[PDB]
Amino acid sequence: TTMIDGIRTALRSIGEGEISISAYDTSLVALLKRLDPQFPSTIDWIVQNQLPDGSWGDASFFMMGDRIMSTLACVVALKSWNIHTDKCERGLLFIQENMWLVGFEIALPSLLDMAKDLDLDIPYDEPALKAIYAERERKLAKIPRDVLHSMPTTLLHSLEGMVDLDWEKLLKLRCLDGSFHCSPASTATAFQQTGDQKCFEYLDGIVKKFNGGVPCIYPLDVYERLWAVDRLTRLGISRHFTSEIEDCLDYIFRNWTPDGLAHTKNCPVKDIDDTAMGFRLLRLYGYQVDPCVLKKFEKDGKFFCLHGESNPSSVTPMYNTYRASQLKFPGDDGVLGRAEVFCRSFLQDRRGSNRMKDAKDIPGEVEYAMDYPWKASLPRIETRLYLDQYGGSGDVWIGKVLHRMTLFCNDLYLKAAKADFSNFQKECRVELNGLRRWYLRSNLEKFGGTDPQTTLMTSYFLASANIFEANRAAERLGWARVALLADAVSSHFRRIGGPKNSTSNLEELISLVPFDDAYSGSLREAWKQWLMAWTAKESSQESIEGDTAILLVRAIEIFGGRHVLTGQRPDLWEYSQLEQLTSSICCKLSRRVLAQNGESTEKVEEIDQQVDLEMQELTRRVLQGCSAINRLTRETFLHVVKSFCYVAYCSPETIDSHIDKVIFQDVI
Amino acid sequence: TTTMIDGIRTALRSIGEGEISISAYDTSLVALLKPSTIDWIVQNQLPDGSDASFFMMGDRIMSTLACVVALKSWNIHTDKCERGLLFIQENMWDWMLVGFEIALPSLLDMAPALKAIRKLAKIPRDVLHSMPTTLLHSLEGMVDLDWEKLLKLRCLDGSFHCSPASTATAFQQTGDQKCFEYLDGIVKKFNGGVPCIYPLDVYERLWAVDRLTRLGISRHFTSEIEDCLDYIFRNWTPDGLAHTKNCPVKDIDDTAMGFRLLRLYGYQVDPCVLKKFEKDGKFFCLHSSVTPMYNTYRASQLKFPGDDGVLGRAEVFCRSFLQDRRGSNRMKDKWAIAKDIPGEVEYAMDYPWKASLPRIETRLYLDQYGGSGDVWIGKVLHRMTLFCNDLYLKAAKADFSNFQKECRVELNGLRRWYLRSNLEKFGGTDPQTTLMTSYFLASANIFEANRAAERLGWARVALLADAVSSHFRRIGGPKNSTSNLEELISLVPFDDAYSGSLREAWKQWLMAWTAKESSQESIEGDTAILLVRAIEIFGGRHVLTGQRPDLWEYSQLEQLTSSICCKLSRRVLAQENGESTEKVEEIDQQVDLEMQELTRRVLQGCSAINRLTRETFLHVVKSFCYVAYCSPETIDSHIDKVIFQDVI
Repeated sequence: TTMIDGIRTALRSIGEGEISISAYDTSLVALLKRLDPQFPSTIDWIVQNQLPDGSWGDASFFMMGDRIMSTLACVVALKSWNIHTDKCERGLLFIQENMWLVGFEIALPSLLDMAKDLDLDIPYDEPALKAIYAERERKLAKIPRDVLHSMPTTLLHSLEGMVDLDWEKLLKLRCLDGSFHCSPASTATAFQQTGDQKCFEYLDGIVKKFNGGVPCIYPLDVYERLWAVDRLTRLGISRHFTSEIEDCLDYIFRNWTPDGLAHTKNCPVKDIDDTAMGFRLLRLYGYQVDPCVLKKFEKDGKFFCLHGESNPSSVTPMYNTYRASQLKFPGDDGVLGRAEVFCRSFLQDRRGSNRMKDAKDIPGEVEYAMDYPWKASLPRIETRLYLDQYGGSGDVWIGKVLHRMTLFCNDLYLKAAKADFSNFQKECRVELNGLRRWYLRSNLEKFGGTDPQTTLMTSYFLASANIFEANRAAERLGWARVALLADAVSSHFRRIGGPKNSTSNLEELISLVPFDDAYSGSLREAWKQWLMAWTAKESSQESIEGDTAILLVRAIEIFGGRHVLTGQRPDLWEYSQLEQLTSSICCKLSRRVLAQNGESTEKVEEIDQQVDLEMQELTRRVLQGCSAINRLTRETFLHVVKSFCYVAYCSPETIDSHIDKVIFQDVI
Repeated sequence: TTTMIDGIRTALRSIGEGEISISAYDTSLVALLKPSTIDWIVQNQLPDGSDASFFMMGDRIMSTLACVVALKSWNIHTDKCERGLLFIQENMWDWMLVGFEIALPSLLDMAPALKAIRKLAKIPRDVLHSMPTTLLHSLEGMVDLDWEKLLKLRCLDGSFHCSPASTATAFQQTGDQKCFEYLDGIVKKFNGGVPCIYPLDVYERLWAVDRLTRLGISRHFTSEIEDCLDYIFRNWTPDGLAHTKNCPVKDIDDTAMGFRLLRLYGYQVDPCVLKKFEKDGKFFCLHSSVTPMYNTYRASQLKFPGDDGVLGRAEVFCRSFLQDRRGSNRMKDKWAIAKDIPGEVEYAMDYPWKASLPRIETRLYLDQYGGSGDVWIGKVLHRMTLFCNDLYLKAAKADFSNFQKECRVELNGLRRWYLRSNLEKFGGTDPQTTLMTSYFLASANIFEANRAAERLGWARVALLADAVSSHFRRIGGPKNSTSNLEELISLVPFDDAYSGSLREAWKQWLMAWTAKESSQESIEGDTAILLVRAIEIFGGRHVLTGQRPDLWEYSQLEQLTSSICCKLSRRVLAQENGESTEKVEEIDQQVDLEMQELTRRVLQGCSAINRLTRETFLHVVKSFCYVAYCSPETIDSHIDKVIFQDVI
């Protein structure tokens, strides 16, 4: 409990960003001379963050580009100000011996050229040096200088290595805070070249905000929120921070642009990674968002990361787009349709290859996203897996320096999640152990599977994988119980021929569900209808699965005790229409599992193609958080259907390997 | 409409010392003393010169003559003075007034049918001056009147037994300023003029409540009534109640009314206050007429098993007084004179508490309440404007009509419900009366507008029980049950609240058949439990879990109702097989016992079980009792007269 409050106070205090200080950008800001050093606290930061091998940068992850480039950039500060020559050469040793990332081949050449303007014994004569110094010109050539001055671009992030540019038409391109694409390095060098006080103002605040020392990117108010939400959400503890999450999710909605989302509010250049993350979470949490904001990253069928700079697209952004395409609504622009296909192909061509590199388990995160589309993504399934995939402090981010995200790439995030999940597994085992008794002492295993522990186990598991909450135990057990009766009864009819020869008064049977003073009567009425559905759908070809599901949501709605006001006309329609979809969607599923007869891949792929279709209009009506039906009622429909889909799209082998991994393979 | 209710309501809210009519006689005795009483006497004097619409021989004279010994003795407006002096000079010739043979011959003295008026010689002087007595009410015509020890006998108001008449002459003989204080107050309080007795704060209250309750409209004034019923509890004395708080001499008429109503509204009251009025096995009025014995008798019906025996003797005695007078026109009252005096008594004497249904009692009473017609016998004819009202009847006959109208509509809902549900296939041969009778019992008790859920649910649920029970008789028992009978309750309309526990209660009632079969015990006990359980589901009342004696007191109410109804369904069975009235009435007294203990637990107005829950127990059983103690011919007379004989 203390931990939840820990994450809460961290989220309530959300802001510009929790980022690690970058050694390179801090010393490059140290290089700015008094307006009459200008930030002696940049230097005061520098002296202390020296690693024992005499080097700099990220300590916990050793990277060549990072330890070298961060180390020397601190050196070019200490010696060019002729102070602390003790550590200055002590780290000059590190550079010499280990001489054998973003903007690396642009900021490093201007940093050696800057190393020449001082004296510093460093192997410039490196065979590795010529290969990346050649790419200096291999890129400064494909960049059109007259285009770098016309529209804000990703290049403006590396102006320390840029030579002889028109600042008259460049200051027109900065971010809203005055920064040059949010690099303090690019703004320091832009200030050495022009004294724009709004371009200074970005810099001083960044050092004031950190009491010395400055990161490699700022601010990142959007990226951080979006990703902190997705992370808490996947970890299953999102329910604890509902006001805080909906607090900053609002912020993302406020700053939605028709051109997409950037990593910060005040960056005019947008990227697909942030837009897809934003689009998914905004739609997932019930906001009105239009996916057409994506066609800004489509150029002739292909999907890049920036609007124009057709760079090679990385792996993580395509994952995040693929996920956003999974919340496809039928009324949406086709761009989301095209996006799904492209991103699936991108990640499939790469799945069978270790070319999944960009974080702890990025292939596992991706296998899931591809093997379990939305219709079959049960939140506890994803969450159990995600505990074994979330990197914690292990995740590192590739910027100008190696940097880390304090707020959402946290170790407290895991300790909290694995706690809340263990208590779920504990509450789950006691839950079913109580269920097993209930099943047996009812002469109820005589009906059902030829191994009723298996028909019980999956029937309880589905309900708990979806309605997993602490207190919602009333509903969960109700779902499991009613499910078992329905399975039992369907089994009895299947090997007897129908209610035609129902010798018994099997209406009763609900009295196997314990009497609640508010629950029992209405549950009798719903169960009566499921029976009445059998005798009518009996001597025909329509399946009953549609009505089995419809009964379920009816009970789950009786437990948990919310009713649908029926005087209001649109309240009636939205409910009555949700039932139609669930009745229709589960009936089509039961037709696919019959064609798996077992022949015609062409025919099965037709049924799948249209179930996905009807699922979209359901997913729309369930998430559309303005609809006149209670969000919990809407979730109840989504829960039942997803579980039905889950079952219909999964081998019994895969299904209980999940059961073992979520309920029994204890975390912590 | 409701307009009358608010009118009657504010009348109760502004209750106080009393709203009474002025007596001309007591008003004139202030002529002997002066200041506006004569200003009133002249102003109001009737066209033939002289009470009012009830002309009575005994006192039309002094209503008039005291106007003269006032007018001529101060000699003003002698024009009207003789305009009635002609009237008296001509009409000079068991229905008599109080203090007459002492207050009239002394009224003669200031100036042949009268020649008869020796009675003031049966009075003991030594007791008249030692302890207060009712003689202090009429002291104006007395010789040998030693005042030193009489002021020791006055009321707290300063009055002599609360009569201004005995108080004026007591002032000519002593200028006592605390006795003036009473007289001064009374004439200020009526802005001229004075009644023949004052104040009446207790009597007026006790009686205004009794009237609104019997008229069935008490429910409208629950806050209004318990406001002035509190006043009675506050002024309860261990020696009884007088007609005012500040009268040290107590009477049974007030004490019985106070005791009955107080215990009735759940106040804790002890009946031993009566034995102050038992004198050698007999029950006089002071420490006897008919109307007070009635008011006693009813008070005696609220006997709890723990009470002083004085209620035991009270019931037995007063029954004898009203029977020996039953077939006789000796139902005349010497205190008052009233519209339907035997009807009030006939009922109260034929139907005890166990069978006293509120809607029946209310219906009969609407035709018995005299309104302005009733007049009360004191020194003069006087009336109670507030409590002997004509508006009381107009309003009461009103919402009772609203009840008959609302009853008739539900009946059609029940008939349709009954017919379209195939339940007439059994339930005797003539279910149209099996229906009517069952709806009546529910409506005779739970008659409110807004309690309609319960009323219909009761009747519906009872109807099923008759249906199954008759069917069980016709086939030989639950031994051989051919059918699925749990499913009949789905014939009751399906509420999301009711119909789940309503099934459970019904399932349980059936189980009583299969366990109480193979036995001799009857099932009426469980049918009665079955009803009340249903009525509680419809009314949506639960028992607070945790408080232990709530559970206990509930479980005991079920015990008592089960016992009473089992015992009940044997008096009506052994009196089928005519087993001698002495043998059957051995059970009849033994039912009276458990009924008391139930009536205790219902009116024990403080246990943590809801008042409505307890009333539900009284309601079901009272209705079970009614059937057992009523000829079926009588019951149809009630139903026709309660629902179908439209008032107004």
